[PDB]
Amino acid sequence: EVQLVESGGGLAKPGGSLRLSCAASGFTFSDFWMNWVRQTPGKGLEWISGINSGGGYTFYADSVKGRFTISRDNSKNTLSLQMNSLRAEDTAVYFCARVDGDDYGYFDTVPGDSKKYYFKHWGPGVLVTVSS
Amino acid sequence: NLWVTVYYGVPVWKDAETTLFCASDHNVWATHACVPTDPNPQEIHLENVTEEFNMWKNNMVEQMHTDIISLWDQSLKPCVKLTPLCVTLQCTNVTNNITDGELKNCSFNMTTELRDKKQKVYSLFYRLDVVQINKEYRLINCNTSACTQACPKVSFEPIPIHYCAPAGFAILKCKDKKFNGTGPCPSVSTVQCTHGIKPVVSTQLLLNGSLAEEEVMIRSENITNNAKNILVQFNTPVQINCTRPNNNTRKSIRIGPGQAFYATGDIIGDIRQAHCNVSKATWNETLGKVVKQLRKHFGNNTIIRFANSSGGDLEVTTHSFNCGGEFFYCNTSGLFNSTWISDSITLPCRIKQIINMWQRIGQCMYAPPIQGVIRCVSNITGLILTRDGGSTNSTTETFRPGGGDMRDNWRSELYKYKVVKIEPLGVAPTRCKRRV
Amino acid sequence: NLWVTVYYGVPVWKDAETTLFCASDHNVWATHACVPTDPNPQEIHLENVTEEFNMWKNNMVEQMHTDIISLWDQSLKPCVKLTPLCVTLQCTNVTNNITDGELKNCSFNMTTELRDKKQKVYSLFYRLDVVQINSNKEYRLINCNTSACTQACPKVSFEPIPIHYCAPAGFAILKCKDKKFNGTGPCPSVSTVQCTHGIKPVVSTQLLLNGSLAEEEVMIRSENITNNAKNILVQFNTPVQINCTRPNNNTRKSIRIGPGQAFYATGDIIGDIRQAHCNVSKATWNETLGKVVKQLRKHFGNNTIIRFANSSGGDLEVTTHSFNCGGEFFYCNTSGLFNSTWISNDSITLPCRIKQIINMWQRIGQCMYAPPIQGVIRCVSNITGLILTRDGGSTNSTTETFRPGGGDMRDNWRSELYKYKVVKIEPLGVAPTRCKRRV
Amino acid sequence: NLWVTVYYGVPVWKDAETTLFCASDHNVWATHACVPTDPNPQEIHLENVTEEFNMWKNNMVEQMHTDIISLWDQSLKPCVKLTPLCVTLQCTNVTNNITDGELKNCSFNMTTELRDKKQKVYSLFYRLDVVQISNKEYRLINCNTSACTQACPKVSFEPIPIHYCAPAGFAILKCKDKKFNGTGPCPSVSTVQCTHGIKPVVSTQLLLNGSLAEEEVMIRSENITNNAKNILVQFNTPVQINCTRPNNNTRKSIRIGPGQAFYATGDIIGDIRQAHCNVSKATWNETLGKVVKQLRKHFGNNTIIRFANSSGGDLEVTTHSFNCGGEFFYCNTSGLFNSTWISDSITLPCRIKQIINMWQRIGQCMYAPPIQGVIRCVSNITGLILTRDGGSTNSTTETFRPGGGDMRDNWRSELYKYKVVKIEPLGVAPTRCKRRV
Amino acid sequence: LGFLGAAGSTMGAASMTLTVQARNLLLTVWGIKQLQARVLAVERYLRDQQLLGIWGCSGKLICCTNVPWNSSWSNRNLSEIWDNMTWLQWDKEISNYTQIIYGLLEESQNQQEKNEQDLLALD
Amino acid sequence: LGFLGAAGSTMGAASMTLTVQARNLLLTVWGIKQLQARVLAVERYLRDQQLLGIWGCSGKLICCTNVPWNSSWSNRNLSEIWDNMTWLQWDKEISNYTQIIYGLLEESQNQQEKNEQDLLALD
Amino acid sequence: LGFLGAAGSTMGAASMTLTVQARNLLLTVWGIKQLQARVLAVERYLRDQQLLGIWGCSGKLICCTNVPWNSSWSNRNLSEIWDNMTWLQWDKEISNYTQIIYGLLEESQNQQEKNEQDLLALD
Amino acid sequence: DIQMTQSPSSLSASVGDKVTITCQASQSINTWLAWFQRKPGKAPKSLIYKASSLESGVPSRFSGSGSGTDFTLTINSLQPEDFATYFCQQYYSAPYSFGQGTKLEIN
Ligand SMILES: *[C@@H]1O[C@H](CO)[C@@H](O[C@@H]2O[C@H](CO)[C@@H](O[C@@H]3O[C@H](CO[C@H]4O[C@H](CO)[C@@H](O)[C@H](O)[C@@H]4O)[C@@H](O)[C@H](O[C@H]4O[C@H](CO)[C@@H](O)[C@H](O)[C@@H]4O[C@H]4O[C@H](CO)[C@@H](O)[C@H](O)[C@@H]4O)[C@@H]3O)[C@H](O)[C@H]2NC(C)=O)[C@H](O)[C@H]1NC(C)=O
Ligand SMILES: *[C@@H]1O[C@H](CO)[C@@H](O)[C@H](O)[C@H]1NC(C)=O
Ligand SMILES: *[C@@H]1O[C@H](CO)[C@@H](O)[C@H](O)[C@H]1NC(C)=O
Ligand SMILES: *[C@@H]1O[C@H](CO)[C@@H](O)[C@H](O)[C@H]1NC(C)=O
Ligand SMILES: *[C@@H]1O[C@H](CO)[C@@H](O)[C@H](O)[C@H]1NC(C)=O
Repeated sequence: EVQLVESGGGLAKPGGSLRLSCAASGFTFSDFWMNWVRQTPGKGLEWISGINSGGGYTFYADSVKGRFTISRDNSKNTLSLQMNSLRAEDTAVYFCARVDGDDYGYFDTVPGDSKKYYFKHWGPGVLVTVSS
Repeated sequence: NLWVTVYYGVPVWKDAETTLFCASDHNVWATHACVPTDPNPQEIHLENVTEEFNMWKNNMVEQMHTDIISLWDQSLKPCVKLTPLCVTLQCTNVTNNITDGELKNCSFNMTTELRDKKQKVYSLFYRLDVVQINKEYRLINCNTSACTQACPKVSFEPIPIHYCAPAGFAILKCKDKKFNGTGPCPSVSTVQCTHGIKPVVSTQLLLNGSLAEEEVMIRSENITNNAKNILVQFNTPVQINCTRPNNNTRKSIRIGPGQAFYATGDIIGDIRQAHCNVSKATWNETLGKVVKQLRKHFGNNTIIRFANSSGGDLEVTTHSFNCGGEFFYCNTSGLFNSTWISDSITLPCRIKQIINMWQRIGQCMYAPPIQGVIRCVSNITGLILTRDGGSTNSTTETFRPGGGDMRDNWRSELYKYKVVKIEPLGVAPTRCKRRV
Repeated sequence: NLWVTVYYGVPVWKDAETTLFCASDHNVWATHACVPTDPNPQEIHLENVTEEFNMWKNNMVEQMHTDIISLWDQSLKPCVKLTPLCVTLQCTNVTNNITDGELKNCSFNMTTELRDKKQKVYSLFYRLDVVQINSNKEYRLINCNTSACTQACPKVSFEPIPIHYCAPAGFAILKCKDKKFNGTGPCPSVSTVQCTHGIKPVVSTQLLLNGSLAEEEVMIRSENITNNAKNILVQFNTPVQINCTRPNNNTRKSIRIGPGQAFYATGDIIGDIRQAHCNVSKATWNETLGKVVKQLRKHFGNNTIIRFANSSGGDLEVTTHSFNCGGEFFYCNTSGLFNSTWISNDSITLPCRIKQIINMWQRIGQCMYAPPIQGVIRCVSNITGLILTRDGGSTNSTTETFRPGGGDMRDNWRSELYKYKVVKIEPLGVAPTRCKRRV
Repeated sequence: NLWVTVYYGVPVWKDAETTLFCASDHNVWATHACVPTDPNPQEIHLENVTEEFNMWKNNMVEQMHTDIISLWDQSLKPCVKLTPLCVTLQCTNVTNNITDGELKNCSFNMTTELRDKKQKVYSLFYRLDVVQISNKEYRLINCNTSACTQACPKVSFEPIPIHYCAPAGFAILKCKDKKFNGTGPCPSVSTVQCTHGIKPVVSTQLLLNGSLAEEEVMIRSENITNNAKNILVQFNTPVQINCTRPNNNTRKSIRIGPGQAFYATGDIIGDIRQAHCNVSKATWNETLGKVVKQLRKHFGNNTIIRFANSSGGDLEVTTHSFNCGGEFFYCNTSGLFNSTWISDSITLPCRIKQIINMWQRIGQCMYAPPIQGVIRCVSNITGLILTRDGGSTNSTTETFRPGGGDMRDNWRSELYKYKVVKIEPLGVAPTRCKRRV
Repeated sequence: LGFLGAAGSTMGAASMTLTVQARNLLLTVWGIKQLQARVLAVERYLRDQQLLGIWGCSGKLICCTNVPWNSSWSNRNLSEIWDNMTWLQWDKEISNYTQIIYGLLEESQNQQEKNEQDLLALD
Repeated sequence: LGFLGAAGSTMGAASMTLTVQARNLLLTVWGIKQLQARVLAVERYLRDQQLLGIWGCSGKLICCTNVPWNSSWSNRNLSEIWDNMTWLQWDKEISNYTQIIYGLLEESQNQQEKNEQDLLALD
Repeated sequence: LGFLGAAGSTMGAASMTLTVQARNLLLTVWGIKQLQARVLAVERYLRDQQLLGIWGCSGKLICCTNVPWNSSWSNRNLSEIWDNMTWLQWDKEISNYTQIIYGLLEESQNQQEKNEQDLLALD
Repeated sequence: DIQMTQSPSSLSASVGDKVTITCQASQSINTWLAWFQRKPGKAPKSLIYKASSLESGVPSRFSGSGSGTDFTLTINSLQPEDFATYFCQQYYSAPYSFGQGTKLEIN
């Protein structure tokens, strides 16, 4: 069925940069929103990013505003999450998550913005650590 | 001595042009407007009179052309226009149980009942009415004109319409079974209204027409001229079975307030290409009769070949027609493929929604999809062939299906009709002097 | 001995139908185009003439209905179209001196002259003109999902001025002057007239306003009383005055929605908001109902318990008295009138609802937005008839119940065209005589 | 011993009203609907016939005016409307070789063929067609009144002649008498089924391409003592006027939508110069002398006749307008009417305008698309529309200023020779006849 | 009397007032209704005039004909027709017999015209 | 002389061109306008023909009746009418008196009709 | 025989069927054309009737005028013209000489009218 | 932010024993909440959506209930493959929130 696979994780220097990639399969990547969630060891999950099907309306969490940059390539059916100015607490297991439904139907300015979505499909999760 | 005398009401007529009114017994052609036809159409046979007819110079065909175009244009005005539909269409192929790669699945944004809200919908569009703008496509009509969505409540059934001349005019019907198309007719009759003329729209094959009386008839303005289309009329009908087993699903998309756009939702079941079946035995004997009649004009001991269309637009290179609302474009290369000296044929067909009727531009039309499997049976009662010349004719002649305009198509029905203006006034000598 | 002779111009007529043109002394009916009626309408009596009339099979009512619809559509053709008005409305209750929550204050982003920008405007809409789509709340006009219609031109008035129907040459209009003549039957007193009397194209439901008056007594008409599905037309000999009004004192606001197009929105209400009502005298209505029940009893037989009840139910256009005067379309709840039973300075106040978007012709896909008008409305008129409907009644013949009816607008004008009928003049005639031609 | 006798087909007529039908030999002024003209008109002269003509109460001018209105309205219907063009305009003065800074280089976001995609384009608009909303932002004129309709490029504005003919049962009386002042009995009258070729020209303050007089300049008015009524002047000789704009605008085709295109004004090749008109000083001087000579007969001798420019108002009446080539001119004619009379060429500055209201109507604006190449409009003046200003004979000086405000006066100078009448074939007269029983 | 005033009067009394009836036989919605009505009236009048012309009674309100009166149409004499009856019931009783009479009148007029031409030819 | 060419000529000479004067009497908006003008001309011609028809002058351009000419209408001599005055001046002189003449001719033709019918019946 | 049935028959014999031919003289796409055709037929019929009227042959199917036939129009015997030739051939033979005959008929009727007027006036 | 609290943080139960997990919301979120299950090392799987609708293909033993601010998941019988981490996500209003995470261990 639908399967999401990640890569690009690894050791990174504090204050440096890194990039994450998640490949989608089993569904039409150009019709479902994408989101990023991280799980730091010892505490619960914390949502950090999201993007629509068309690549616009990039909305992040206040704790990662500006530093991170979510982007997608519909042609290659892949998602990317550029990281800049990394810190120590950013060490976490990152999961790429696909919303429950498509973006079809009524919409105000961005397809799917008027619909409640939940992360039906999730990726295995890649542990990223930032230490010297 | 002789004196002139005025006679009123003499049976004298002169050729003239007039506007004949329609007559007939929820359809594109106005039915309520046409006056009810007489249940007992009178036909007076005239004896000892021969009239000269001319199918090519007949004004009835031109008037019918203008009336059909006018009715078609006015039939689209009271319903939905697809002007906002021109938008960037993200489209991909349809590979769910398919054997033909034409059909495409397009998604796009559209307006809704509210002006401040949009909607992302999808529709299945054929490759013929979709052109790539660069996985990005757009409609072929966006750079030409905004098509007007055909009314769904009206039917495209070609109901027969009788053309009746007004008072003071009469219609002469040539009953000569061997009419050659032009020239003197030794047997004419006066009729107030013509027979049922079904306005069937087709190219390269005259469907649901009038059959000949004795044998296959070939008519042409100039047999020796290659630029003049050769009309053929069959004495027996060649049954044709056309179908679309796709079983399309219609979905109403609220394009705007009070107006809806009918789109092709999904194709349930195996997708198969549309086609038409024609019995090869009947077609073989029919072509034999046609070549036998052709040899009468082109002489004997000449090989006659039947080849497909040379080239051009899809409307002229393929047998276009309407069947159950859907507009078909069938490739007739399998029929006109043979040479004459001394089981069923399946014709691949394609369907297009965005069409440009009457060979005009700027006034395109969008045929909405029809639910269910489409299937229809027609009678191939004629042909429109085009002959190509050669050096000293090289003892051979090649005929190809001619995609002539609609006047040639409608001329096959009005070949035995002509309008004449009555002239009741007449003066002749007689031996009588008016009393002072 | 006897030879046939031809006579031209004989006084002979035959029943037929034709296109009767208008005649009168801007308006939606476009009365300016009608031919100027003569100041002395000729009317010739026909002694010893009896003709059979039929109000139900009369073609003049159908022709008038078609013509009225065509004129109304033509009148709305050059007016502004409110198609961009379909947007998400942020409505809130107008809790400012109200005694009812039937009015709402909505705000929305409407287009302007320059299509590259929008303007924030607000207007007041009645509860009947908006529907929730899920303390502000999203709303939508009821005609958005059905059909976007135009706005009635303010300069064009809806005053039902009378229009005279005339037949062309070779045709004649037979006016039945015989009093007490019911719906169908021979008329022992016929008179030919070139044009009909001034017929006011009044639009109303369940009651006839500004109509014709009965000659002597209240007249009850129907195809046959035995059929419960056939409407009953009643005509009053003495009319009852009816006074309708809305003391809200509405205000108009012109919004430049586009180049050359303006939307006449409803501004803020000045003063105290009061429900639109309508009054009818108690004594006059009681005596009128007495005459009506007397005639009904005469037709159905004495000792019949006649009862009057309000409308059973259905659409708002048929369950309420629809008005058309001044510019606003009222819907009065007539339950207070038909609330009496009969055996063997006070006034009745009828609550009325005002609706802007209307579908008066019972059609789907074509509506009309009536813009608000300045000042208070004082619509004084008089009732001259009713449209009643009798229920099944079952085998209990001892009592009968009547409720207001509708569903067919032609009945409104049918009460005015019951005296006329068009016929074809047959001037050719043949009769025997002893004369013959001479060679 | 007299009995009445009925005569049919009597040659008697009377004034009446009727709907005359057009006739003529891609034209807004006259379409193919008009029936072909008569190659040999039946100019039948009527001896010993005297009819009371009147050009002011004539209904032919109003009827033809209504007809022209109908043609102009219907001609714009089969082509593109400029309703989405009313948007904010970022205009900047053109300074690439200029004297006259009246042109504005505007830019805006126009919708392309696809509804979901925009297009940034630029077009040159005259300052008369734009109005400030910020000093950088502008808006096209008439956007707050109606959506102008772009003129169909297929149809031209060339005034082809129009032959007005009366229907069956009616007749048209042509006043052949010379020196006819437009009112009163006409000693020489001739009947004709179709009027002469009337050029449907539109102009203000001066008449162009009209019919010249017979022997001398003619002054016509309801009554000279009233100033509220205009004065129509007809010249005996034509006064050649040359008009042209040195700038050859470039046409840019911008696809506003599916099957719709907006012809914007592109960059000007070479230097930019103001449009103008020329009129020979000698011809205009002698023409004004003849006009003054004719006016002296009506106002008496030893009177000072003065000429002054228009008083004031909108540009439609205060300037002289043309309709030729495609561009709508508005020329300041103050250089012509700047002289006084006791007892090499004149150059008239001119302006161009695209958004116009020809018939002075409200809500029926039109956009004139630009035309390629330098346009030359050579024509000749054949009349004037003057207005007199004065008081209770305070001084022996009468001042005349050009006028307008009524487009029918333009055709009034051409239809003054005709008058439609209704034939009355029935007649009765006494005779010594009696039917035998 | 006026238009249709003699409808109830007897046939004899109604024969003197045939001229008034003869004289009386001749925005966009009202425009087309008026034009259509005028055209219909003109066509009806012309049809009646042509029918009278082909019978030899053109320009005559009352005319005699050489077509004998067949008793099959009505077994009644002039006493109760011209003195105790109106034109209305008379037409009702002859609703269908008019076509045969019309045909007879047509053939009689044509034969009479040919005979008159021949008679003029001998002289 | 041509159509309407004898307007200025005397009555004696103008009566010679009655045939020419009588023979010359016969987008969607423009189409309706043309149809209105055509039907108007047809209606005028048919009204004139109907007036002549009701009178005893159907099908005759020059026709004299039995209605006496009252001196009130005009006491002028015939020589100074037919050989000195034109038809136009004559129309402007008795323009208001035409209605009375029309009515007198109407009753006269009706009386002649009934007289002819009675004379043919007594045969 | 029906409408135009005697078209192929020779002249004279077809003259007995003139009435059958004479009786036959009388959305928006099918409406405006119908109205136009009706009005066209009306004007054609009225033009024919006007020609017959000016020639003094109003209401006469077989009219005989006192105009001398010119042999230059057709050099053939009367018997051959009637018994061995049709009306179509006859129209085709004199298709160009009809205008002069029409004008001659008009002037002759005018002369007849003035002669009749003088005869009644002098008597 | 609409913080979410899940309890108990850990629970030990035997095979076939009923298990109940509850989680509250700091503000009313009506019923827009979905539950999940993350096995050790594998990606999470959706179990309940709309807080009451059962996800297609998941066994019928899982059941969700609750409304407003309090929601709860019930397991009628703990099967040998049911031990894993469970989460509860709120999606009534962004930003999304998740529970602290509860692990079920065999007794
Ligand atoms: C219904 O309407 C919505 C709008 O309401 C519409 O969504 C829009 O879709 C279009 C494409 O159809 C999007 O256009 C793209 O815009 C970006 C702008 O850059 C954004 O992203 C970058 C990187 O994330 C950010 O840095 C930046 O700040 C912006 O957020 C362009 O970069 C895209 O360029 C692509 O197309 C070019 C065509 O020439 C290519 O040359 C170019 O290489 C790009 O292609 C690749 O790049 C994208 C990013 O990697 C990738 O997503 C592409 O698939 C491809 O691999 C392009 O112009 C627009 O942003 C959308 N807007 C919103 C608000 O979502 C829906 O598409 C419409 N519905 C339908 C059915 O069409
Ligand atoms: C018959 O038609 C042919 C053309 O198809 C033509 O060449 C021939 O002359 C015609 N014969 C006639 C008119 O008798
Ligand atoms: C007119 O255009 C041509 C080229 O199109 C250019 O050579 C010429 O300079 C232009 N005219 C002027 C006056 O600049
Ligand atoms: C003839 O007329 C007389 C009246 O004079 C009447 O009594 C008789 O019945 C009539 N007979 C017929 C056969 O009509
Ligand atoms: C006009 O009047 C003169 C006066 O002598 C006369 O001779 C002439 O005949 C009249 N008519 C015409 C048409 O010239």
